[PDB]
Amino acid sequence: NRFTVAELKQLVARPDVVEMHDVTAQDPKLLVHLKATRNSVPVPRHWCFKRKYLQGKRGIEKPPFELPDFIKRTGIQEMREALQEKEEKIDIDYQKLHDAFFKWQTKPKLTIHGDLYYEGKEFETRLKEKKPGDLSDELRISLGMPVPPPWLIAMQRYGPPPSYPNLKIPGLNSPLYGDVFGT
Amino acid sequence: IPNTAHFANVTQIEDAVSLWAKLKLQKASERWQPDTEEEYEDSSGNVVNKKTYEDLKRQG
Amino acid sequence: AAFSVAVCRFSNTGEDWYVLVGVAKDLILNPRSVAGGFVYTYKLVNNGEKLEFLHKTPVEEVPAAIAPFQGRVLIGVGKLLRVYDLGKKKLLRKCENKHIANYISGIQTIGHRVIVSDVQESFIWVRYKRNENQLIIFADDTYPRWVTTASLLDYDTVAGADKFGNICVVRLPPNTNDEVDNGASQKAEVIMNYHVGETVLSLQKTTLIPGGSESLVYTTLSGGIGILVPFTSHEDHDFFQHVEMHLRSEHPPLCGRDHLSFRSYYFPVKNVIDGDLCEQFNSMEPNKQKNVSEELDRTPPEVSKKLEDIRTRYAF
Amino acid sequence: ECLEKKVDMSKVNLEVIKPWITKRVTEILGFEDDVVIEFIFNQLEVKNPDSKMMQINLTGFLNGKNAREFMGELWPLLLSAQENIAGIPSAFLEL
Amino acid sequence: MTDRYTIHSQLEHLQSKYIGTGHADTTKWEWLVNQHRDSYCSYMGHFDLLNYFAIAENESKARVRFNLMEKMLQPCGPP
Amino acid sequence: MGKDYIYAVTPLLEDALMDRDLVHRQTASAVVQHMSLGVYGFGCEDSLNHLLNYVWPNVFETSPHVIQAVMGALEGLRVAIGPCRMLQYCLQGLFHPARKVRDVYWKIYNSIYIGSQDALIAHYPRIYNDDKNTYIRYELDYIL
Amino acid sequence: LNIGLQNGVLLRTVLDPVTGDLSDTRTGSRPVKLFRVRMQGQEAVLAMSSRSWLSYSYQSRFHLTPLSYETLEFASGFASEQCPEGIVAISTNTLRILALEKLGAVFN
Amino acid sequence: YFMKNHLGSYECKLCLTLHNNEGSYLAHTQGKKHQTNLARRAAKEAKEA
Amino acid sequence: DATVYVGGLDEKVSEPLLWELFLQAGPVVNTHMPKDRVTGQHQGYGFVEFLSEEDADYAIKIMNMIKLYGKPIRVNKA
Amino acid sequence: AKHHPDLIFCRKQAGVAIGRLCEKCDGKCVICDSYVRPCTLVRICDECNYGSYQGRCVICGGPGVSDAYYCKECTIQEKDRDGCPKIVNLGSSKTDLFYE
RNA sequence: AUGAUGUCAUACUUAUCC
Repeated sequence: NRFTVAELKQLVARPDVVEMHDVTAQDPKLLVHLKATRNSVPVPRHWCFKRKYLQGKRGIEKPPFELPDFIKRTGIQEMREALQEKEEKIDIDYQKLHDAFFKWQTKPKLTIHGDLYYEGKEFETRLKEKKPGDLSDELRISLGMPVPPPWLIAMQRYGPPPSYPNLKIPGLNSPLYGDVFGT
Repeated sequence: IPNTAHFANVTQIEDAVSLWAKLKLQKASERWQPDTEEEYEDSSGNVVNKKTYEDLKRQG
Repeated sequence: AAFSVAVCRFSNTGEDWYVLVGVAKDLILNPRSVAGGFVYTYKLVNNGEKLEFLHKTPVEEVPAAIAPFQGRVLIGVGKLLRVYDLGKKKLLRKCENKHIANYISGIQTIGHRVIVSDVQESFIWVRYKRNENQLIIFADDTYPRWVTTASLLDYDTVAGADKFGNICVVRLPPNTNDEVDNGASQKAEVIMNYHVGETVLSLQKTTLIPGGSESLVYTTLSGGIGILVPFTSHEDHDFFQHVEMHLRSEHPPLCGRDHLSFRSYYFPVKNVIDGDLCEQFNSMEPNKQKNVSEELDRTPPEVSKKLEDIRTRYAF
Repeated sequence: ECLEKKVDMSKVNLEVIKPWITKRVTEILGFEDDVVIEFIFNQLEVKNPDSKMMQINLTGFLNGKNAREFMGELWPLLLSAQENIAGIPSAFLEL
Repeated sequence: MTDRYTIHSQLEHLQSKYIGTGHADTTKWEWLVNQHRDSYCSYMGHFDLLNYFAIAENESKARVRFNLMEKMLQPCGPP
Repeated sequence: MGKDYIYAVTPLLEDALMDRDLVHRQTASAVVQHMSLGVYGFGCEDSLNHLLNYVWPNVFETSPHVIQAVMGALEGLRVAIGPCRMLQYCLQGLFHPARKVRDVYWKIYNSIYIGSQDALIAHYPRIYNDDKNTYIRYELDYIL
Repeated sequence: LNIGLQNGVLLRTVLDPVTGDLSDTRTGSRPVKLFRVRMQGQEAVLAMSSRSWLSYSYQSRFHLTPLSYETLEFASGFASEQCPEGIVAISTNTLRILALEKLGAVFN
Repeated sequence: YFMKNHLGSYECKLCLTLHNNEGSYLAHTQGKKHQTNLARRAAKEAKEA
Repeated sequence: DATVYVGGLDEKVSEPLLWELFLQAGPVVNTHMPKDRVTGQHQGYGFVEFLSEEDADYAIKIMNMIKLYGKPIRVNKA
Repeated sequence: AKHHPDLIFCRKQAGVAIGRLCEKCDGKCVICDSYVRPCTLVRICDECNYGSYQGRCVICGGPGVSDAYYCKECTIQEKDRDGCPKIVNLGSSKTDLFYE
């Protein structure tokens, strides 16, 4: 009465989204069509868990919260800390707070419509895929080269990398400005 | 049989051949299969393919 | 039964404008059952005074999209987007694309890219490679919409109508790479959405009066003509938003519905100001108009002049 | 069961069903009461009565065994009265 | 005629009274029939959608309305 | 007036909604609710979608206050974002025969269903027709 | 109080003991003349320029649409048995008795 | 493993649990054997004994 | 060869500049750079699992040119 | 609500009787149970307001003085277009307090 | 190295309440 997962994956045009719990549904064809939509979002990962999505962060004691630059550039945090130290007033300004709230307003980092909150969502700070020919600033500092990164001197001798065959890096077969020395 | 994202859960080898045949670059490969610009009458008579027009240009 | 028509010239031919019209054969008006399609070609002789049938190339699907693109004709028959060239016997298809979801309902071709509009899915941006004759879709949308008509506002911003009586405007992100090789990687964000309430089928951004500013003039299926005009000043946009917020509390609709609920029927409102609700300030009560002007720190003739200034700048 | 056929009390008499129901109640409950006769009068007062509701009202009234037989005997007599063109059961034609 | 099935009440809880809400034990065919009935009711309620549906077909508005009202009961068949 | 400050509060809600302890998720969720009713119709929906991401995992729990909190949350998010996005998060969960995911996603889907039942029509995806039943609604495919 | 200039522009002001608000628009390459007329039982203004615009208020909202005809030099209101609500407009060496029957505030 | 909270309480880093009073963190020393679970991290840091 | 051992590092380096660092050569599929819990700091030696072996043998050839914090970086097969 | 979770509302048919609030429960909302942003008045059911049941509070159930209203957050969330929210049941509240 | 249950404190919510 219930089809197997291989028969459901062979019949579906997009078999990279089928799960093991979708065979126990009442209509796998409609679920497979709805799961393969263009702008659809998946369900949360707490459907099979037993921690109720809030009991996993028991021993994690990180920073409770961080204030923005528009609030830190007003001097209210230091005055509040001085008042808390005196209790355990300021009257700095009235137009500077309005200027920090209107003119010096910083747009926060929002998220995508499909960017749902994961369980941990703090130890997986993934970011695109900084590949061959493109590096971050600081690691430039450790490397200490003034404005090729010097092991692309040895990418001369030993050859183009097996891992990224399509590679071009400056000065060799790739005829470079700022950070990015290969594409 | 080269593997793929849809053929990850395949176990039998008989289904894998059909999966590799259907996955076979979807169904396109046709950028210039008609462009030939046949002179002849140049109005309603110029039914030729890309390779046919290439052979007609190489011959004359 | 014809569904698409286009009149342009071919790159292989001279300056002779050809009129290509796609038709369908035995189209069911219920189960979408179709037997086949055809594409008739016209000569447009006597400087566009008489049409002569040159050729009639058949098709397997019903063509609902015909648009010129770099000297060739883009023919969309069902879910197959094909680039056909001018031939002596029939239209030779030089390219083909089967990445459409259900069916290609409309096609607007930019000078570099191509924007095809699906039936139930939102429009997607597709780049056509001239070297290999391969069309690649480089952008898509996150929300599906039954699009009926669309118009290119810029090289990356496109506004399309909805069959549910709404109007949407999608803008591509500046970090989107056109040179590429759930559905697509790069998504397009909707910068403007507004439920007009009437079925729109014709959109055109042009100047209605010489000397004024261009506006997004839109038509309706109920015999109505509307126009959308962008705000030139942030202070004027904030004043119009405050006037609309005052009018939504001072003059409710007579049908018992909410203005925000009417504007958010299909999609939520984003950067849209209904001028028809602001036009009721002259028809409402004088005491309520004076209270709204005191809340806006102005005069009721000043508010009437500010409402008439945008109409004089953008309309006839 | 026997309580699935639709019947109608408007095409049947009421005075001829009182003695059979009284005998069934005297056989089931042992003695003669006034609540069971009133329940039997209320069950036949409607022009379109409910056999399942009457069985539930009399399905547990006794113990759950004599009430089913009483409902099966009252449904067949009402069916024989409604099927006849006169509107009387078979026990009224002889006497 | 012992049925032993008296869906009456328990503790003044649940007792679904709305139509089209659904439950956790709802089948796929029942949900599809409820979605089709809701789509038919939305087509019959919206005037612009009914006009756009009747302009495409060669039928009139009242005939399409009677056809949509007649197709509301048992649209699929097996619940 | 929250048409502005939404942004300011957004990352902090990120930090709070990401759970140190349940009360964070709860209260922060209530914040998402009242924000979501307040900002309605002004065009800020994007960041509310981002926050909805982090809201979404909290769906599962038996604690009454956090589950009813999350309910209020997703209701306000329903009206603000519009149903289409909601439903696009609620589709796959329906199916699940597991005695949990179906209970919940059907509870949600009901909450989304009662209100705005009129506007849902467009967003039900295409579902292919089987043997005994025709699951394609062809009316939407009539083309002039 | 409406006032037409020698250029293709005109400036109006309210009627009060002091001059209040002002408005202006490009009516042009023609001297803007002002003529009073009776439109729909109300006092309306008839302009004489390259385009003949007729200004009339409609539910506390002004509405001025041009005429779909040739330009005239002078105009005056007319009222007779054959023409109950019309306008006698003087053209270039020609006299024309016209009337605005259909509401010409919308797109004709 | 003893860490102070921001409200006048203790929190165990190795046991990854909360402590209500000062006696609670002082009773998770003989108990809460997270020290025996550090042998896997010690073997991962150094392959030799 | 799929994995390499990497010695002689400074704790300001983390798993990220290794990620970025060795994918400059070829992608690190699995990264391992111990975090020591007790004093909360890194000893600076690494283990890298790649897609297959060819990646990692080229990695033996090219790989030991990296210099982390002015200082030398050990890469050998494992 | 947040104070009484076991209380059940009436949810009957809406009539023409305007709801009222007691002096001890003045200003409190019925659904949202808030004190700010009143937008819509409260309407009572016909059976809920008859004889001695008229002029009584909806939430408190005592002597109503001022008319009750619904919150704007409940009005925008379409929580005010439901049935009459008259407090019918009274459980785990003001029962053991009478003994002390 | 999660999770399991169970004796047993500790915080938190319900605008809880004389």
